[PDB]
Amino acid sequence: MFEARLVQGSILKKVLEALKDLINEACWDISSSGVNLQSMDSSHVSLVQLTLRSEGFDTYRCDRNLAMGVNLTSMSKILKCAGNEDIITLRAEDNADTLALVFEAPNQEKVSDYEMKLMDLDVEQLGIPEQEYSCVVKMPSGEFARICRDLSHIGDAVVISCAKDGVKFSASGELGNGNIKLSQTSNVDKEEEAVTIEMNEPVQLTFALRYLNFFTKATPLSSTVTLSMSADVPLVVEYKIADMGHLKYYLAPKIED
Amino acid sequence: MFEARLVQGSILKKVLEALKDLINEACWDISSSGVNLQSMDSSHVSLVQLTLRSEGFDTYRCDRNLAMGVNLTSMSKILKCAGNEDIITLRAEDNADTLALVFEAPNQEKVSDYEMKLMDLDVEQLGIPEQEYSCVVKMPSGEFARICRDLSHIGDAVVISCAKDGVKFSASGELGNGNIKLSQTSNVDKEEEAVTIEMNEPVQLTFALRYLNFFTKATPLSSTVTLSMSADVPLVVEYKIADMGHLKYYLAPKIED
Amino acid sequence: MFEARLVQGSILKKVLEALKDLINEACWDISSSGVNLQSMDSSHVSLVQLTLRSEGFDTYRCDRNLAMGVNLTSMSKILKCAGNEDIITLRAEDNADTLALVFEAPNQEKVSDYEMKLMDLDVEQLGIPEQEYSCVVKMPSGEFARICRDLSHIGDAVVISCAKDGVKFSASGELGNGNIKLSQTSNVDKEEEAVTIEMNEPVQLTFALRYLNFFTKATPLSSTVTLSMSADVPLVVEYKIADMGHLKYYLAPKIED
Amino acid sequence: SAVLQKKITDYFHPKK
Amino acid sequence: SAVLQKKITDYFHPKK
Amino acid sequence: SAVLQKKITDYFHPKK
Repeated sequence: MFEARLVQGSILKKVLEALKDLINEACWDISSSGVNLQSMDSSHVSLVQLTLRSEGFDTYRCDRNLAMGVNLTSMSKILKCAGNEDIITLRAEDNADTLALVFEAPNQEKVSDYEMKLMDLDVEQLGIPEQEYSCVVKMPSGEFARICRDLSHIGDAVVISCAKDGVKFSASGELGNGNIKLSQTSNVDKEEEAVTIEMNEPVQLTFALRYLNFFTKATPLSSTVTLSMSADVPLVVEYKIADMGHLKYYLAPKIED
Repeated sequence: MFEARLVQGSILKKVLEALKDLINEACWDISSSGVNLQSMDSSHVSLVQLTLRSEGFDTYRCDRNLAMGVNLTSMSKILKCAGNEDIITLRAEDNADTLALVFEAPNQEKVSDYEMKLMDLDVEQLGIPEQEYSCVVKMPSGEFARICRDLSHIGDAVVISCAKDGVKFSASGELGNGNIKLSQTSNVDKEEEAVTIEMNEPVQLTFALRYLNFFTKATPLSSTVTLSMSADVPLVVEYKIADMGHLKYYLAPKIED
Repeated sequence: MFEARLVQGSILKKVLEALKDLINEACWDISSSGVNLQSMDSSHVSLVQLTLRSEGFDTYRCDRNLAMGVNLTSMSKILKCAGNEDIITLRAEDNADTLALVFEAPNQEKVSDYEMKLMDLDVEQLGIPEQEYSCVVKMPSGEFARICRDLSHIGDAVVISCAKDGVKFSASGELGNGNIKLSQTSNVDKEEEAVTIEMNEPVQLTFALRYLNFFTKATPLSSTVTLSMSADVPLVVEYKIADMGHLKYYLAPKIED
Repeated sequence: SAVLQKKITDYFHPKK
Repeated sequence: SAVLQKKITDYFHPKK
Repeated sequence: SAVLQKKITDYFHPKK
């Protein structure tokens, strides 16, 4: 018997939008420590991991661990019937091939009850060696998404390069070429819309912008985003879900060596 | 000769926005009492009914009764050339084939002068019989439109059931089922967002959301809508136009088998 | 070596946006006297003409006259990567089959630097006699834009009647016809918003709305537009570029046999 | 619950 | 009435 | 072009 309520159900809406276009089915692992999701897209180029921990919820309860397999498009369609002010409760029996989503207006006598049919999944967790990255660029989220969307119009691939003083995104195509140079905010120390870099090692790598512009569906979740990069390893784009945990997109580089 | 001057031109603009998608052509019956219009849609499943009282125009003149056959797409494209603050003047000769529209900006300075070709049709006016409804729900028109849009994510029929306590909108489909319930207010504050119910007995019927979402294109005409229901009769969606009349949608139920 | 710089980067965005729909490629004529562009649309019915005085720029250097061929759609996509408050700097060598655009953020550390392949294409200037027009109409640009969009829905020509009293715009079609009348404003004499006509002779000419609604893509550039009309010569549609120069659209009339 | 769509003309009839 | 599109080249000739 | 796209599987493997 699983029950999770959020007074601020906006977050659930945002997650599903951040996900629905990159992946279409995924298995939501529920346990008493909270909610966990790891699924790959159709071309196994990108991987997403979602952690919402139990303490973030206003009400959490998980008698027996669950792996519920969820059509994410179905789920987003339902979640678009919730208001941003709505209080959202998730409920599912031990077995039950169904998930209930309940949405209540804080401040009106309106209550919505949706029963989402689940699906038989069984994915198989990949394992994510946890490690140190040559570069970690923390910047504003709107900005990263502006950069990804603009350079799309130049080319199909972006080359991201990092040293101690800033990062640069480059791209090429029929049109021409272009480079955007972002520099470490020297204001910093206690600033909000900054750019800060943990370079240990110059990196320079190359990713498809298609997947990057899927990741920036996550923008509404946090004012700020981080890119972790190292020589021969997928890139991590991370959005912190204030007070609950995080969404991490992982992306396999383009390479010829 | 016929001449009707309307100071709040917006009203006419929004009225035609609310008809043009559902009906393409209809007869505007002009009499001394004012303006009426009744048409079914192509599929004979819905019918519309428009009353604009003569009083509601700032001037009104109808030497002889008139049945103007009008393409409501045409009349729309014309009225899109009027602004919301424009004083609008309808004018037609007695045995005419064209209908003059005149839009005059309150600024003076601009005056527009359009002339719309009319069109023969024959239409039997349907008699709508006096009838008592078991449940009449008065609610915010925004909310009604939100529910109809939302549930048409789920399924393509809504079961509306009304009672002492509240009115519930419910649909079902492949992905599973939804259930919005609106509780007859509770406190006392007036305003929109008030749900209020005049109930004689409870009712439950089933209608096709496809058609209710056409009806909700009248939402701009009023902030409140009434639903009138009785078993095995057409439901009535009424949008009152302030100090002019009202716009009524009738929708035939879906009956068990 | 050519370099110009424009701190109101947005001007250059708008001008491109103003061009890209009407004509496909043109040659920018760079000189010590500033930046110039003249070209006809796909067909030879309309001609556009762009004048950008050097002193207008915040930074201007031109060592040799330069005729840059440019795919304007390509240039558009590039300028689409530039903020409305970015400082845009254009720069090109004496040959270069490249042009270089540099966008630097106002409040920020982001600098974007692009390079555009240049087409080769030769085209000779048409000579546009200096001339005095019968009727010159200064009027708000948004108005002129609504008029041409509204009337375009009634017909695909418009007849512009110009007289001391004011200016009239008329079209007709299958559904009806229409007449929009704009009186000369005197009142007290206030604001850019207003219509003043400078008549010598009345003029009644016919022009194609298809092409005027391309011209109005420039409306962002100026709150005011002047139409200069004479019998049996092209109409000019003039948008002034913030005391730096102007975009002028010339349009061939259509007359009877 | 529903199955067959009814028609406006099954309830409202021409006025003469 | 009537009407046919003239062309800019009917009015402005090239700067020869 | 310039390279080729790796998969995420060439880097992350089934859970020990």
